[PDB]
Amino acid sequence: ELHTLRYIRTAMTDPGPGLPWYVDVGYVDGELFVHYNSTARRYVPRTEWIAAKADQQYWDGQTQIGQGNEQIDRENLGILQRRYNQTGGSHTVQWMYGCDILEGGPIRGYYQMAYDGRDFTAFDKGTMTFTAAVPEAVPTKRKWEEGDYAEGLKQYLEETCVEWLRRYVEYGKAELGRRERPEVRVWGKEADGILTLSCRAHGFYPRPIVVSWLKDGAVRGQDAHSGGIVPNGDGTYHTWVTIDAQPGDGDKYQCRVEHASLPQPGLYSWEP
Amino acid sequence: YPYLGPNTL
Amino acid sequence: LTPKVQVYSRFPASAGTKNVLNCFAAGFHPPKISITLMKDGVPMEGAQYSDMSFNDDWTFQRLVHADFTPSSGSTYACKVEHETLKEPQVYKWDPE
Repeated sequence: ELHTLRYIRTAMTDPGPGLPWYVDVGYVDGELFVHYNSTARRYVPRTEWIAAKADQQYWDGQTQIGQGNEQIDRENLGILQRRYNQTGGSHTVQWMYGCDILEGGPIRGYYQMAYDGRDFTAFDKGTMTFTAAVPEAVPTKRKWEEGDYAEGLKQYLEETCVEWLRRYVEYGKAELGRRERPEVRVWGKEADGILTLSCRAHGFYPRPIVVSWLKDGAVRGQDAHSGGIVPNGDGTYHTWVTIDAQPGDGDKYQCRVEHASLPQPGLYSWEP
Repeated sequence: YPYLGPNTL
Repeated sequence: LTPKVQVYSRFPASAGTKNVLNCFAAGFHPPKISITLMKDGVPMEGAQYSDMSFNDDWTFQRLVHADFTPSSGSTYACKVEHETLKEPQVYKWDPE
C-alpha cells in the first residue's frame, strides 16, 4: 500500500574536522538505500537490491546530478551569506523533497528548504507557487516564479518520482516486505527506594512497534518513560520503555509487545 | 532518482 | 538545540559474546557533533561512524556503532561534545 520516496541534502559551512561539507542521501519506505558524498563525489548503494538490480548508466547519470547538486549548494551558501549580511560562522543549508504513493497512484508531492534550522521556502504544488516563510526568502520566491521551475517540479514529483519509486519497490519487494522479530528482555533495579523496571526490544523490522507496561492486566501509561524508536547499524530498529514502581511488585507488571511480525502480542515478565 | 537543480536561490 | 542521547546495544548484553554497541544522538542543531564511544575512559578501537540525517522538523540525528565484546568490570559510555552543551556530557551504557 504505502510507499514513500524521500531525498535529503545537507550543505554545511562548518561540518567538523575530517568530515564532508556536503552530503546527499535518499530513502525508500523509511530505509536508507542510496548515499552521496562531497569527498567521494559518487553515488553509492547502501542496500543489496539497489546495488544488485541497477546498471552503470543509472549510477553514472545519478552521479552527474550529485556532482551538479553539490555545485549549486556551494553557490547557495555564499548567496545567503551576502543576503543576510553575515561575515561567516556555522551556517547550514537543508533540502527536503520527496513523493508518496498509495495503491499505485501518487498522493503527496513536496519540495522544501530550511536555512539555519528554520524554514526558508516550500513548493506548494496545488497553487503552483513557492512560499516565502522568512522576509529574506522573498527574493527567491520571485526568482523561482519568473523562471517556471514549478512546471519542472510538477513533472518530477508526479511522473518521474513515481515511475522510479515503483521500480525501487519491485527490486526490494522481499527486503522491504520482510518481517523481523524483536528480542525482548525485561529488567529492574532499585534506585532510591523505588524499583525501576525496563523493557528493551532489540532487533526488529519494520519500524513502528508498540511497547507498553501492563499493571494487573491493565495498560499503565502513567509513570512510563519511553525513548522512542531508534535505528541500528544493519537496517533494523530498536526501542526502550521504563516504569517507576513500588519495590516488591515484580510479578504485577508485564511488558506487552505489539508488532507486525508477531501474530499474537507477546507478554514478558521479570524473572531472574 | 534525484532532481537536478533547478537553480540557485 | 541540545542533543538527546541514548546508549544501547544491538544484541542482549551477554558477557564474552560478540555484540555491537550503539550511541544515538537526535534532536540537535547545528549538525557539527563529536560522538565518541569509550571503554574505561578510552575510545574504542575500530568504530564505524554511520550516516547522518534530520527529521521532518529540520532537527539532526547521528548514529555511531562499533563491533565489540563486553567484558565484566569494564565500564562503557558514550562521550558527546556539542556547541550547545558547553561542557561535554557522558552517557553511560547500562547492561542487562
